[PDB]
Amino acid sequence: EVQLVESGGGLVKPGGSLRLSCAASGFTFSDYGMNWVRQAPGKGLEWIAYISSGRGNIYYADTVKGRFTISRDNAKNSLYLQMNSLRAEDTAVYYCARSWGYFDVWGQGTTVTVSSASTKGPSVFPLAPSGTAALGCLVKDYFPEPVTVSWNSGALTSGVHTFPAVLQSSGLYSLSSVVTVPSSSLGTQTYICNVNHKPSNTKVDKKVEP
Amino acid sequence: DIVMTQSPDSLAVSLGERATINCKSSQSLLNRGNQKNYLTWFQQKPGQPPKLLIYWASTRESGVPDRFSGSGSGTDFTLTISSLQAEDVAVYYCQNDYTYPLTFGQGTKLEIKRTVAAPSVFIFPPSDEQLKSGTASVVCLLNNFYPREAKVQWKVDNALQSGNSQESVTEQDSKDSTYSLSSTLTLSKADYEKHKVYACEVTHQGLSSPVTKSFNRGE
Repeated sequence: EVQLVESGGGLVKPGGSLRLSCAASGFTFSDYGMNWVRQAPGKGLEWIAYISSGRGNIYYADTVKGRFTISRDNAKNSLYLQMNSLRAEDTAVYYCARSWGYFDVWGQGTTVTVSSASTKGPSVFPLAPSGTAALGCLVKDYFPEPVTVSWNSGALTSGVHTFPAVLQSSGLYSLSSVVTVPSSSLGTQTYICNVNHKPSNTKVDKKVEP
Repeated sequence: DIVMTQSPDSLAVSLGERATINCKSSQSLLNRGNQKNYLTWFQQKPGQPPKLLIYWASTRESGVPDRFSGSGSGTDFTLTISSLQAEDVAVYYCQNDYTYPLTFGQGTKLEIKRTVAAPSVFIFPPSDEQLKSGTASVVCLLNNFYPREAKVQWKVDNALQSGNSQESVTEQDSKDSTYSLSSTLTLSKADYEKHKVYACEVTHQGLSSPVTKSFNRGE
């Protein structure tokens, strides 16, 4: 089976550097042109770098030329992106993509955040319920993105709404996750939101009681 | 650059009906040496890489249902999605594959058009745990409404609030094609404890007049 897997993304300060990697399997890597394509939060796709198979022709988007360099190691079925002189506008999910006149294989992406702000884990607060009731968890003041939220370790999915994170004026993110339930379920069920903030290695389970 | 321009920027189409997304290039995409128009269409859902739908302007990728169809030539291209299904809600992109730099259209958001549905509204006071730390977040939840347009206003002791709230909206629900929305009012703890009535006022096409949910601090 054909697979592409990016790694190396993380938080880095403006002016800093970072190397991304992409490992490939399930096809003859050396026979294909390979690419990096990125997507800033809430924006469209932007192709940024290419390296061909035989001649290794190299093309860059002007936005990264002179700062980013693409390379490949066919013995390791690997593609690299060396990113120097990073700017806030380089914040994005970075995808590895195979091409044959069009991008036909994509990785899941690796996320790069360029900011001077420090990593901070969230505080988790209950949204307590008052024939429909609502309850939830407020996940406040974290950096950088992302946080993930599940309910009852993934067993509760129906009626859940986990909202997109919002950037506060403080430069920290916040989001809420809610669920609607029949009001009679409040006495027969336990509600626990499981919050994970990997950039800070924070894991919290908060029980939500009326 | 070859500049790629999609039309419309967003589109709402009823289940089972036909969706049409247009893409115009600022220059020809026709390869004179193999006669292919190097125009490519992608579908992208949140949290996922884009999925290849059509390449060479009209060739369907393997596994793509035949209800997806690409057409056009020169500088004018069209993606058609017949018999729209809920799984087709996504952002669609066209892309120049002809010459570098490879350029994308700005994307077109396709949603399901369904009947009007008024929200259920809920209000949450801040937790005692949060209050202790110096901050008060008041949350107003709008549940399972359509269309997305809604006005949510905060009133504190009956005075309209400005500048101290932020909203977030979910993607269309897979089962009923509705949206949900949260509005969060943020005050300091000292400020929060100076007021009594906290109200969220919701205006929406599904509601005959605005709906208010409120609580009295300490009650």
